[PDB]
Amino acid sequence: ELQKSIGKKPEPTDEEWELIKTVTEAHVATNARKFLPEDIGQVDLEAFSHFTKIITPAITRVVDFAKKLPMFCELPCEDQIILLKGCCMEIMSLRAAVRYDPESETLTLNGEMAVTRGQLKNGGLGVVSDAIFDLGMSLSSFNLDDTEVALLQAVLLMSSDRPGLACVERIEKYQDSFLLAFEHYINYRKHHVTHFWPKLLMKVTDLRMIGACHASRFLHMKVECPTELFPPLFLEVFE
Ligand SMILES: Oc1ccc(Oc2c(Br)cc(CC(O)O)cc2Br)cc1C(O)NCCc1ccccc1
Repeated sequence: ELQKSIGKKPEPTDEEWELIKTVTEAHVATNARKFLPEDIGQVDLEAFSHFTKIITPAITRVVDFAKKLPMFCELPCEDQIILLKGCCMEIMSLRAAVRYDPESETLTLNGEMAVTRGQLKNGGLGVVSDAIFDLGMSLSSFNLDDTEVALLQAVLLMSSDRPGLACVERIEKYQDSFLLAFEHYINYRKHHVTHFWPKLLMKVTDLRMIGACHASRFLHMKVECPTELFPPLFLEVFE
């Protein structure tokens, strides 16, 4: 914070280089093409089908990342549950968004399937599609590596704001540790875009929205499409 007054812009402590070693390994371990015909999407029940055939593995990989982080494993059992449930979609939207490519204008879902904005949207996501795309478009320019996505993810995971969490103080603290190892890692990367870090923290807000905006969306679907249509893990994590 005095280093912050002098504009010293520090790079990570050795102790911190550990944290970066782990989240990037946890992340690369679990981050994983085929264009889904313009045929599908163009509620579409066939777009519905194709995107829920593949979401159960996506969710486990997001869990497998949290398992690989040891700060996560220090938490009581009902708290672990609660975090995973919160960021599950948040983490998931980012993971897709950074795999935008503007030539085709497609994301890559689950690391295989390549969807346009209308295709993802018509399978039941509505504006939650537009949010994940608009985002991936903006992150085109930020040029994130596995380590930054990893840390962003680890910031999302450790969100003491979740309803019914018990170990708030400790989780918050863990989070500040990722944010500090993250900001120091940005400093170290020297990105050519003024206020890179402020700009990047607003992506946390937008991802937080998407997750929310997806839960609401999921209530509009529960109405018309019965619960029977939904992969049992998806249900356990979004209900
Ligand atoms: O719910 C979803 C969540 C993610 C999704 O795309 C993905 C998938 Br699949 C996986 C991931 C993680 C990854 O890319 O590895 C991100 C994203 Br974005 C597609 C749907 C989807 O089309 N389901 C529609 C049924 C439904 C569910 C919730 C709300 C509204 C409608």
